[PDB]
Amino acid sequence: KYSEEVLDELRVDLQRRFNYAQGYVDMAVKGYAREAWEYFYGNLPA
Amino acid sequence: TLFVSYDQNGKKLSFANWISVLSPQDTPFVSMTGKESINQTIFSWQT
Amino acid sequence: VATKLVNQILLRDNPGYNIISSAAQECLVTRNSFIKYYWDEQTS
Amino acid sequence: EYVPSEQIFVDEHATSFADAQYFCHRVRRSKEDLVAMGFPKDEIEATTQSTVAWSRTDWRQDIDADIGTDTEDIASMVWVYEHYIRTGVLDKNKESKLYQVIQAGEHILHTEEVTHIPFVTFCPYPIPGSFYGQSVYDIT
Amino acid sequence: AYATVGLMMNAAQNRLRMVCRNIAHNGMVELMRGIYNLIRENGEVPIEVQTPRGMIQVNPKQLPARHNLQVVVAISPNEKAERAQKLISLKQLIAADAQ
Repeated sequence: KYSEEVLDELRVDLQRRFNYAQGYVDMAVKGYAREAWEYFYGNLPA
Repeated sequence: TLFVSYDQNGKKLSFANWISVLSPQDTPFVSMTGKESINQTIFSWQT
Repeated sequence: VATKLVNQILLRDNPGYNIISSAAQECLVTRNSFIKYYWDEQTS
Repeated sequence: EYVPSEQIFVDEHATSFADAQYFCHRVRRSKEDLVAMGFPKDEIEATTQSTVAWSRTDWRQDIDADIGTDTEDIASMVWVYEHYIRTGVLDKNKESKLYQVIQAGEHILHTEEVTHIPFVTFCPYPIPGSFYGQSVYDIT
Repeated sequence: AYATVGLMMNAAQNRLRMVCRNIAHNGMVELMRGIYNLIRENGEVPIEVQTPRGMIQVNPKQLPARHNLQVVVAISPNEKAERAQKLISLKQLIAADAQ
């Protein structure tokens, strides 16, 4: 269906987005989720 | 006497500023590298 | 009908107690958590 | 199915599933299903902060461990990027539709237009103007 | 529901009753609406009708819209008994009037 010339363009917009999404969600959420489990398990306080 | 009513041009308009420039500001990295938010001034990682 | 359907689907077919209990305990510490659904398409 | 919060990705301009312009889920899938959709003649196909954050919801486990069944086994499991994006796969002229899109490494398996994102979120103590809420951790 | 004595006026119980009401309206109802659409858009479904007693393949597309549908969640385990007592009360009533 969709031309390979469209799909090789789509791959660029799709990947770039993903790069920014990963960079955001790491600092905004997953950085806290990691320690929140180690607090819940009482591992974290040194 | 002598009413010409042709060259009044009383609009008395000022500057308009509908400019357009073509100074490139692409900066592909800002979109390609990624984005992270840190707290302190210095950061370190291990390898 | 709808009711029967959903319920059956969610509890009598899918492990809905595991789903709901996971999206609770595995949410309250992770800020948000997620549930997701599909049309499955299995063939023997 | 329940999806661990570790396997999801969203854009920073978003606040809700309606408003999201790009969203993705990392899924572990079988070579079988992929064979179902493309590239039969080859199946040798072979992000860490997700793997860490999930592996440390306990310690026993590790999601990137060697499960032991060799890669060639059609029954093997594989990570993929399922996406939901608002974009011009068409010409931008076209209304910006929302697509489901599925990829493996340098292959798109499938696309279709969809009205809606097939996911739900549970959240205590929500925050306005935002996607992600509070947590009992943030509070205690 | 327990105005007998368990009047529930604890800020501790209500700062909890908030969180479950969030999970209901942000979560659970959007899962149901999520399904009802997904189902309403694919496949062929039967229903064990009783009048003739036998699966009616109800074209699912024939179904209504969410527009028209209220959904409720967090049912009492015993709603059955109360519905039944409502019915028998309705029954005594309807019998009371011959019209």
